[PDB]
Amino acid sequence: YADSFVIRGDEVRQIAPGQTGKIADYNYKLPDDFTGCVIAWNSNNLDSKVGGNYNYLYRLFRKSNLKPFERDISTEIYQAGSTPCNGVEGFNCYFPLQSYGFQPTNGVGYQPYRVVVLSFELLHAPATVCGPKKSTNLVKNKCVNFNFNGLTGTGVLTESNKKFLPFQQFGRDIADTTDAVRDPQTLEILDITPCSFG
Amino acid sequence: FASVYAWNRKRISNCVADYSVLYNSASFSTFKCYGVSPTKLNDLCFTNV
Amino acid sequence: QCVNLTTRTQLPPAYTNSFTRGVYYPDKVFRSSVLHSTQDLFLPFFSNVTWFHAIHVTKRFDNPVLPFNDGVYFASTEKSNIIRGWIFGTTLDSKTQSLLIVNNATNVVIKVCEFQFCNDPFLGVYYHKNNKSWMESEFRVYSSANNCTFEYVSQPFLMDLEGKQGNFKNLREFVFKNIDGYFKIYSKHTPINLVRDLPQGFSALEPLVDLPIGINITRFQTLLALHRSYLTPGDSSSGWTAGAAAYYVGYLQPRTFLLKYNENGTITDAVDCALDPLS
Ligand SMILES: *[C@@H]1O[C@H](CO)[C@@H](O[C@@H]2O[C@H](CO)[C@@H](O)[C@H](O)[C@H]2NC(C)=O)[C@H](O)[C@H]1NC(C)=O
Ligand SMILES: CCCCC/C=C\C/C=C\CCCCCCCC(=O)O
Ligand SMILES: *[C@@H]1O[C@H](CO)[C@@H](O)[C@H](O)[C@H]1NC(C)=O
Ligand SMILES: *[C@@H]1O[C@H](CO)[C@@H](O)[C@H](O)[C@H]1NC(C)=O
Ligand SMILES: *[C@@H]1O[C@H](CO)[C@@H](O)[C@H](O)[C@H]1NC(C)=O
Ligand SMILES: *[C@@H]1O[C@H](CO)[C@@H](O)[C@H](O)[C@H]1NC(C)=O
Ligand SMILES: *[C@@H]1O[C@H](CO)[C@@H](O)[C@H](O)[C@H]1NC(C)=O
Ligand SMILES: *[C@@H]1O[C@H](CO)[C@@H](O)[C@H](O)[C@H]1NC(C)=O
Ligand SMILES: *[C@@H]1O[C@H](CO)[C@@H](O)[C@H](O)[C@H]1NC(C)=O
Repeated sequence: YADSFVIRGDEVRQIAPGQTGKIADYNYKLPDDFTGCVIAWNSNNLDSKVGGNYNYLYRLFRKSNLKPFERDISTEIYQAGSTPCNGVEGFNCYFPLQSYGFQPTNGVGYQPYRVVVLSFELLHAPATVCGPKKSTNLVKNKCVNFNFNGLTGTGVLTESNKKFLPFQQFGRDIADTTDAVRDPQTLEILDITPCSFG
Repeated sequence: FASVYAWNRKRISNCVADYSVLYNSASFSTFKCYGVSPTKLNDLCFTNV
Repeated sequence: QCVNLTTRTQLPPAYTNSFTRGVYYPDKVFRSSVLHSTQDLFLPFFSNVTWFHAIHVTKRFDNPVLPFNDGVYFASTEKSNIIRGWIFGTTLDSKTQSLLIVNNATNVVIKVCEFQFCNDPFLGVYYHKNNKSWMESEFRVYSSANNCTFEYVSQPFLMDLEGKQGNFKNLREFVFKNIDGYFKIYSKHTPINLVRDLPQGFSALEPLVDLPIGINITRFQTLLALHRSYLTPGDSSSGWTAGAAAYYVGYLQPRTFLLKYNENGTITDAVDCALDPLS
C-alpha cells in the first residue's frame, strides 16, 4: 500500500514510529511494528501560489491521539472549554481543521513537502510485486542455492505430496525452518531437504 | 536570547507541562529527547527541570 | 425510505455455551503433524454467548446495537438466507465514518463512508403467488452516504431467497478483528441439520479478507431480511413476517491456545491453556 499526502517541511521528522507532535497525534500515526519505507521530497514548485495556497488542511484539535493507520475526517466543533458549543463555533469552541499557507517566499521549514509511505510484508504469504530479478529453470534432485520469492537458501528440491491451501506459500517444520515451498510459476509443491548429512 | 558563550539557564517548577499549546504558534525543526520516549512525556513527572 | 417497525413482542435475552468454537488459522504457513502454541485474540472455550432469533407465530426480529469490544465471533444458523451483513462504527449517525458489509440478492457490497443509518435497518423480500417467485424488494439501511473512502462490489450472482420449512441446514461462522486500520475477516461454512442451540464440534475458520478501512469501531449491528406477501396486510410497519433464523455473538480475548495439525495440514483440535489447571 502507498499512502500519500502533503505536509510542512518541519513536520517530515514526525513521519516515523514513536513520534509526538500534531501530525503524529491528530493526523497520521505510524505503527511501532512498521515495515516499509518513508519517502519525502520538496514540492515548493507545485503546491505554492504567490497569494498563498490554502487547499491543504490539517487537524489541530482532537480529544485523543489517533491509532496507527487510522483516519479522521470529521468536522465537528471542538469544545475546549467548559460549555457545550451546539455547533456554532463561538468562544472556547474551535473549528478543528486549519489551513497551511504555502507561499513561494517561505523559509524552507515552511515550504510544502510531498510524502509517500510504502507499507508491505516480507516472506510469509503469496506475493505479487517482486523486483527486477530474472528467473531460471527448476533443477530438482541436486544441491542448489535457491531464491523463491525472495527467500534464499541451500538444499535439494524434490517433488512433494503435501497440499497447500490457496492462501499458503511456505511450509515450516517444528524447528521453524522452511521445508516446503510452492513454485510461483508452476504452482507445484516442493520439499527442501538439507545437503550435509552423516 | 542569549549568546552561546554566555547561555542562559532558567529554573522551572510548580506547573503542568501541557506542551500541546505549542502546536499553533511554534514549529520546531529539531526535537530530540535522550533517556525518555517522546510518547511517554505526557504520563510522567519531572524532577529538577 | 426508512421505517420504525412495530408488532414486536417483549422477551429477556437468552444465553448459550460455546463448546470449543471459534478457532482460526493464525498465519499463512503450512504445518503438518504438529502441536503449535499460539497467542492471539481467541474466543475462550465454554464461553457464554448471546442468542438472538426471529420466529413469527410471537414475532421476534432481533437486531440491537451490540458492542464490538476487541473482536467478535459471530455464528448464524439458517435455512433461508435471513442474515445479510453488518454495519460497524461508533456513532452510526453521519458525524463519523462507518463500514457496511451487505449481501443484496445479486452482489456483495463493502463500503466505508459516512452513512446516516436508521433505527431499524433491514432488507425485504416480497412473495407473489400469481408470479411464481420470491423477489428482493426493499433495501432500507441508510438515508445518505457523503464522503466515501473505500468501496468494493463483487461479481453479480443471484441468491435463492426462497423460504424453506425444514430445519436449520447451514451454519456460517465469522471472526471480525480490527487492528492497525485493518478489518480482518475469517470465515467458515458448514452443513448441519439442527433445530436450535448452536451445536458442538470443531472446525477452524480460514482467512477471508483484510480490508484497509482505517476507522474506529466500537459498536455494530446485524442486517436481517423481511418477508412480505399477500398475508401481511399491515401498512408498511405492521405488515411483515419474520422468517426463521438464529445468530450468536461472543467476544474475543487474548489467550494462548495449543493447536493440533494432522498430517494433511488441518487444525483438528485445540487446548485453551487458561481454562482449567488440567488444561
Ligand atoms: C508463466 O509463463 C510460462 C511461460 O513463460 C507459462 O508456461 C506455459 O504453461 C502452459 C501450461 O498451460 C504450457 O502449455 C506452455 O508450454 C508453457 N510455456 C512455456 C514457455 O513453458 C505459464 O503458464 C505462465 N504462468 C501461468 C500462471 O500461466
Ligand atoms: C519551561 C518549558 C516547559 C518545561 C517542561 C519540562 C518537561 C516537558 C517535556 C517535554 C516538553 C517538550 C516540549 C516540546 C514539544 C514539541 C512537540 C513537537 O512538535 O514534537
Ligand atoms: C473511538 O470512538 C470512541 C467513541 O466513544 C472514542 O471515545 C474513542 O476515543 C475513539 N478511539 C480513539 C483511539 O480515540
Ligand atoms: C423512530 O423512533 C425514534 C425514537 O426512538 C425517533 O427519534 C425517530 O424520529 C423515529 N423515526 C421514524 C421514521 O419514525
Ligand atoms: C451468562 O451470564 C448471565 C449474566 O447474568 C447469567 O445470568 C447466565 O446464567 C450466564 N450463562 C451461563 C451459561 O453461565
Ligand atoms: C446492490 O447494492 C449495490 C450498492 O450500490 C448496487 O450497486 C447494486 O446494483 C445493488 N444490486 C442490484 C441488483 O442492483
Ligand atoms: C412478477 O410479478 C410481479 C407483480 O406481481 C412483478 O413486480 C415482478 O416484476 C414479476 N417478475 C417476473 C420475473 O415476472
Ligand atoms: C464531506 O462533506 C462535507 C460537506 O458536504 C465537505 O465539507 C467535506 O469537504 C467532505 N469531505 C471531503 C474529504 O471532501
Ligand atoms: C487426509 O486425512 C484424512 C484423515 O484424517 C483422510 O481421510 C484423507 O484421505 C486425507 N486426505 C488425503 C487423501 O490427502
